[PDB]
Formats: sequence, structure tokens, C-alpha cells
Amino acid sequence: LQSQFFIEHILQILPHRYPMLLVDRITELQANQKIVAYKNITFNEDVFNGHFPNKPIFPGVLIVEGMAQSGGFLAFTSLWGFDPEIAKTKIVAFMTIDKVKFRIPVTPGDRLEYHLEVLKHKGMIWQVGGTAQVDGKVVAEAELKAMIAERE
Amino acid sequence: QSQFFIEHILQILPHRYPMLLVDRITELQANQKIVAYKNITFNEDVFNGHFPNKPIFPGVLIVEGMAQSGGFLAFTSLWGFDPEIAKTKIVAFMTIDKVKFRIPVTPGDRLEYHLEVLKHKGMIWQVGGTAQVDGKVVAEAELKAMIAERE
Amino acid sequence: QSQFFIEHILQILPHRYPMLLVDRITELQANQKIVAYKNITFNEDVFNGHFPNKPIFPGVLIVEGMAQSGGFLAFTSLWGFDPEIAKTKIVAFMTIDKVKFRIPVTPGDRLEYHLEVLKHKGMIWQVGGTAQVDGKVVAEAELKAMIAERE
Amino acid sequence: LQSQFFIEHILQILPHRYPMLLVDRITELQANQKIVAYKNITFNEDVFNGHFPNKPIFPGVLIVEGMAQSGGFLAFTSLWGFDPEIAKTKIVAFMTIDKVKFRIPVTPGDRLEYHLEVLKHKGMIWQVGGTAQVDGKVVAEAELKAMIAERE
Amino acid sequence: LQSQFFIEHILQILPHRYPMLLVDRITELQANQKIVAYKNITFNEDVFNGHFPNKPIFPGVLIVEGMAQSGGFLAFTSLWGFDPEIAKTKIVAFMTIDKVKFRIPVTPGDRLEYHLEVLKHKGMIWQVGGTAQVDGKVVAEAELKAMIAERE
Amino acid sequence: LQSQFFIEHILQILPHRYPMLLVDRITELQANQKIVAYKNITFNEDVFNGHFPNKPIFPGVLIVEGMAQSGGFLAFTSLWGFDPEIAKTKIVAFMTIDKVKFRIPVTPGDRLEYHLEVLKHKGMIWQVGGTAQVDGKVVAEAELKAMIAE
Ligand SMILES: [Cl-]
Ligand SMILES: [Cl-]
Ligand SMILES: [Cl-]
Ligand SMILES: [Cl-]
Ligand SMILES: [Cl-]
Ligand SMILES: [Cl-]
Repeated sequence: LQSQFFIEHILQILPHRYPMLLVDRITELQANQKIVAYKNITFNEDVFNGHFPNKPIFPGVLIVEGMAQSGGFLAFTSLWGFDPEIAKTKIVAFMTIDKVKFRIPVTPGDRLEYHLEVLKHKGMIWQVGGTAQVDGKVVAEAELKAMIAERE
Repeated sequence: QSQFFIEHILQILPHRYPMLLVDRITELQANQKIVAYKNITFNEDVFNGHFPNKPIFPGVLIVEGMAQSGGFLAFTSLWGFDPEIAKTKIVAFMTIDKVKFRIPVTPGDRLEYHLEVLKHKGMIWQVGGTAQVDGKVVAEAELKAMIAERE
Repeated sequence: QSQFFIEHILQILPHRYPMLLVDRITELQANQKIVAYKNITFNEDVFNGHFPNKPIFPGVLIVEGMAQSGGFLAFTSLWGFDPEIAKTKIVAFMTIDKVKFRIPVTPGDRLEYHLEVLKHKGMIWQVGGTAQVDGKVVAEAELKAMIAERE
Repeated sequence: LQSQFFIEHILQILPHRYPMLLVDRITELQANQKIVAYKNITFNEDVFNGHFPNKPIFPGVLIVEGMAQSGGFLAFTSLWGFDPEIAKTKIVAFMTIDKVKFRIPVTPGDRLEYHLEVLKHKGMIWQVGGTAQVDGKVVAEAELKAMIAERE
Repeated sequence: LQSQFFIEHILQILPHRYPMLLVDRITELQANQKIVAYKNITFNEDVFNGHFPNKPIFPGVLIVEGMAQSGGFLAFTSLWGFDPEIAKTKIVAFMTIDKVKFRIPVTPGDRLEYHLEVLKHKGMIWQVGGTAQVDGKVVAEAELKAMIAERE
Repeated sequence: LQSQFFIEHILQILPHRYPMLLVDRITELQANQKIVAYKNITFNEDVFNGHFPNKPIFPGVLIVEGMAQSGGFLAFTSLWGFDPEIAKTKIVAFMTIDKVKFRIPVTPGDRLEYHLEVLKHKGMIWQVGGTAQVDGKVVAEAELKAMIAE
């Protein structure tokens, strides 16, 4: 069992692709418990052209989305192990979002850390909760539940 | 005015491409409610990655879309149609709560945003409501955001 | 097989972002006619330069959509719904004539494509029809296109 | 009213912007007469991602759009000469198009040359006709009427 | 083999894709010897939205990148002839860059031409040098050593 | 001059913009002397769509561009100081590039640190040498001569 999971590994599990794959690396994975990953925030991202001009602030909902993706990594894997074939048939459905609070704006230069831990699961359904952090300080908090749907 | 088109939204809201997710405004009640909408089309960059071969408007972006409609209701409530101020402000998400996604939103759908204020208090606003495609609740959520100074 | 959604459209037409301008086929009748549409939203790249501070959907893209709708008509009319014969048949534009733009299309409009066959000769199709938004005609044209081999 | 114009000049005159500004240079111009300009076609254009994957073709409709923009340049400069403060207050709108023929496909590498003569003009409404040429060969034929409107 | 290649061919040999495929057509080619190709520069390129606003200047570094790809096409072609199947398995790593000189700026409407000659070469390593030219004039000269490393 | 500048400062001094502003933050700065800045590298960059499909590698040539800009920023503040004004006027333009060595491919998740120090400098022609590093190690090195045009 490996510790870190790089972009190539991520591409092999999550179905998300540019410009919606918002997780760059996985520094810690504990099946069925807690995942710690991150996405680098640079100014060279199309999203900054509109949010907002002359004041780049990484969208709050995209922080949520990032945590949701970090969680999804937990789901797919825990549910099948690091297996790209069994993962290529799925996608991830967002079911609920709760108790999310944004505390510090994220901007170019910040290492957006996703700290999530499972809270409950079953089948393709999983509920995860946690925070997003920059340089150790909390930037956001959230709870969300998702399903690993079928491409069909 | 009770209806507004993209021209006005561009003058009021600080958001721009690719983060302005509201096209037209159909109802507005200062300090009360506002319904609006955003057309979803395949000709949008997000669909390149969400998800290849299976385009699905990101759930988080439906929420953003509802937050913007609120922001527009908020801004006009505090200053009226005022382009010179809007450029001095930005919107900032505070919290998001009890948001549920029920039917996926796809290219071809007229994504309606229905919101009503629940807590007005100053710059800080709080609204709740649903997103609807063809008279059907596709999502629901409550959110709070602050219209604060730019810098 | 009367209503076709974006999913079905990707499997028939070779066009992809940012040049697939048809979001859903609402009517289709072999070798005769097709009714489809594409939603116009602000979150489209084209709007960054046409025109800044005044989003106007390009008339030529409206023609492009009508042609693409017609191409869907050709493909299915000639081979029913076949996702692979289609992976080997681009859509080349031959002529356009009698086109007229009447009402500017903008973000928030549903652009409906109404086309009928004027003449079919193998893979050389001549069509004609209009472009409508919320009831009124917005553009009208006639065009010819060939569904040649992809190489 | 010089005869040759570079993108720098085109920007101040035409309201069109990326990714809808399809004229890089003006080779020749004669008030209310004719205009010759061109647009280089490269693979490095977003339009090519979808038209068509694995087979790059510059859309015919854009060739038409390009000629319309050339006429526009010509019309702007004819109506008011080289003037950026009046131009800033205008937009160009397509009125009609007729007798367009697409003879040869345009692809990355080709130098898309536009050729237009004025068929009729009165006020903001201008009518022009001509061809689009690559290496001398007539790639396409087109006729169109466009108007200059106040951005208001 | 050949000595004239278009974008369909280029695409079949080099792994670069949008927005980093900076070579449109190969006009001249001599195995092991030299190579001449070009890329059309047009305002309808994303890079101009920022380099620079209201003053389009094709990035100097991108001129260099264009010469390396041209060198890469030449290298690949020299090593295996025209072979898409085998090329399909390679990447092009940049090794060293030297004696890079920018003389004239490259702007929209220019025909950025690549002139490369093979200095040294052993395995999947080729040190080449040449110049970038627009209208016969040398807009830049440079040297580099790329790497044709297998793709995985 | 100061010693900590954020994208909001960089924006006000460099002319580059999306998708060519390749410097996100300036952590350390000593006028006429050196500068230490950096650009975050994420997968969410358009460039990775073509360099390369299923194997994103930040282009070495963009690493150099990022180094140049850093020096450029150093150059301006190292004469007129953080002064948006003159800045809007003048404008960076690199005339040469020497001794560029690429040692480790940069990929999404790296924090490309820019380490530049002033070298053989004229007046409007600043030369700079230094390196780009990731997690302490040297991913690349290079020397550039830049002129503050107008
Ligand atoms: Cl936010
Ligand atoms: Cl979602
Ligand atoms: Cl076409
Ligand atoms: Cl138009
Ligand atoms: Cl440069
Ligand atoms: Cl490289």
C-alpha cells in the first residue's frame, strides 16, 4: 500500500477532467476513514478571469467541490481498491451539502488542503465531513454526502 | 424594474466569465424574493470535464447560480440599479446549508433559480430556495453571503 | 427516437466543443424535417469578444446551428441512428443563401432550429428553414452540405 | 487614411474581440471601394478542438464572419476615417448573406485572405461582396449586408 | 518518405496538442540534416489575452518551443521514418537551451518560420540549432537539446 | 521595496496577464540583489490539455518565462520601487536566454520556486541568473538578459 497518490493516479480513479478536476495530490489515505489531499491555486486558471477581475479569489463552491472530489477518491478506492477498470464505469453524484462555512478567502499562492473523514456509508453512498486548510489554518468547513453513480 | 437582461446583470454583479452563471431576471422584490435563471448549454467549458461523454452541470455551480441571483437581489436592494457602485464591490460566500440535489441538470435545461430572503441584516444576506427545470424542483438550498468592499 | 438529447447528438455529429451548436432534437421526421434548439447562455466563450459589454450571439453561428441540425437529419435519414458510421463522416458546408437576421439573439434565449429538406441527392443535402426565439422568427436561411468521408 | 493596417490598428477600429476577432491584417484599402486583409489560420485556435477532432478545418461560417469584419473595418474607416473614439461606441450586426460558396477547405497553415468590394452603402448599412483566398485559389465566395449600430 | 508535411501528419508524429502544438506545417525536411517549417501567428490565439493586453506579442519562449518541436519532428522522422504507431509511444523532454537571441517581435499576421539544423545527436537526444524567421528576416535564433523519451 | 508581495502586487507591476502571468507570489525580495517568488502548479491549467494528454508536464520553456517575469518584477521594484505608475508605462521584454538546464519535470502539485539574483547589468538591461526549485531540489537553471522597454 502506497502513501502518496499523484495526478496520474487521480486521473485513473476520478472521472473528473479539466476544468473540473480540482484535486492535485493525495498525501494521506486511510481506507474507510480519512483522506488528506490538496490542489494548488495558481493565477493561471481560467476561473480567475471572472472571480473576480483584479481580485482573484478561488470560488467558495469550488472549495466544496474539491473536498467532494477528495472524498470521492475515498469512496471509489475503499469500495474497490486502486482499480482503474472498475472505476472507469462510474461518475460521482452530489447528493447533499451541509454546515459549510468559509472563513478565509483562498487566492493564488495558497495550497488548498482537503481534510475529510468518513462519517457514514453504504453501497455507492458515502457521507464525509471536514475542512479545507491553507498553511495550517482553516479556510472552510463542510459536510456532504455523495453517490458513485453509473455512467449507464 | 421587475425584469432584467444580461446587460444589467453585467452592470450590477461583479462576476464575469467563466463565473457569471445568471442570464436573465424574471422577478424581483427589494428585500423580499427574486426568481431568475441560467440557460445550460453544451457550448460551455465546464462540460469538457464534467463529465466527458456525460455532460452534467456541476451541483456546486447550481448553488453558485442561486447565490448570484441573491447577490443581484441584494445589491439592487441596497443601492438600486447602480453601476458605479457595483464595480467597487464583490460578493463573498459566508455559509451554505441544507442543500439537496434531486434531478441532474443537463445541456438543454432552463435552470431557474427561486429565492426568498430569510435574513436581511445590512450587507450580509441570507436567502433560500430551489432550482427548477420545467416546473420541477431540481435542487434546493439556503445560503448567506456578504456584499463587501473590493481592494 | 423523436426526442434526442445531447448524449445522442454527440454520437451522431462529429462536432465538439466549442463548435457543437445543437443541444437537443425535439422533432425529427426522416428525409423531411427536424426541429431542434440550442440554449444561449452568457457562460459561453464566444461572448468574450462578441461583443464586450453587449453579448450578441453571432448570426453566422446561428446559421452553423441550422446546418448542424440539418446534418443530424442527413445522418439518421441515411443510416438511422448509427454511432460508428458517423465516426467516419464529417459535415462539410457547400453553400448558404437567402439568409436574413431579424432579431438579435442574446444570452437567455432558446434558439430553435426549424429545417426542412429542399432536395436530397446522396450525401449532398439542401435544406431551408428558420431560427426562432420564444415564438417569433429570428433568422431564416437555406444551405447545402455534404456528409463526406472523414478522410 | 493609410492603406495598410496591423492588428494594433484593427483593435481600435473593430469592436470584435477574442475569440471573435478574425482579421489580423489589412493589406489594402480604398474608401467606399474595396478592401484586402487577411487572417492567419493556425492549429493553435480553440475552434479547432471541436471542428473537427483529428481533422482541423476552419469553419466556413467563420470565413464569412471574417469577410464581414473586413468590410466592417472598411465601412468604419470610410464613415469616419481612422477614429477610435467613435468606434468605441459601436457594434457591427449581420443583416443578410447571399450567394456564399465554399470551394476549398481552409486548414491550419493557410493564409486566409479576404477580398471585398462595396456593392452598396447608405448610412450605417453596408453591402459588400467578394471572396476568401488562400495562396491565390478562391477558397470561397460570399455576399452580405451588415450594419454599424450604436452599442448604447 | 517525404519532405512536405501538413497538420494531419504533424499530429501523427508529435504528442503536443492544443494549446501547445506550435507547428502548423513542415515545408522542407532532410533526414539527419535540417528542417524548415512554420506556424501562423493570429490574434485568435488564447496566449494573446495576456501577452500583452492591447499589444499582442507572441511569447519569446513559445518561439523557442516551436523550434524544438520542429526539431522533434525532424529527429523522430530521422530515427524511424514516418511512423505514427511507434511515435504514439513518445514524449518530448526539453534538456538544454542556449544562445537564444530575440531580435524582432513576432505579432499577429506574421508567418513564424522555423529553420533548424542538426548540430549533434546520439540516441533519443538531439542538439539542434537555427533561427525563427518572418518575411526572410531573422526574428530570433537559438539552440536546444530535446529528448524523445518513451511515453511510459 | 518590501519583501513580501502577493498576486495583488504582481498584477500592479508586471504587464503579463492570463494565461501568461506565471508568478503567483514573491516571498523574499532584496533590491538590486535577489528575489524569491513562486508559481503554484495545478492540473487546472489549460496548458495541460496539450502538454501532454495523460502525462501533464509543465513546459520547461514556461519555467523560464516564469523566471524571467520574476527577475522582471525584481528589476522594476529595484529602481522605481513598487510604483504602479511608471510601471503602466515601461514594460519587460527579454532579449536573451543562456545556460538553461532542465533537470526534473514539473507536474501538477509542485510549487515551482523562482530563485533569481542580479548579474551583469547595464541600465535598462538587467541580466539575471538563478534557479527554479521544487521541495528544496533544483528542477531547472538559467540566465536571462531583460530590457525594460516602454
Ligand atoms: Cl466565494
Ligand atoms: Cl455534481
Ligand atoms: Cl464547414
Ligand atoms: Cl452578427
Ligand atoms: Cl518574449
Ligand atoms: Cl518540456
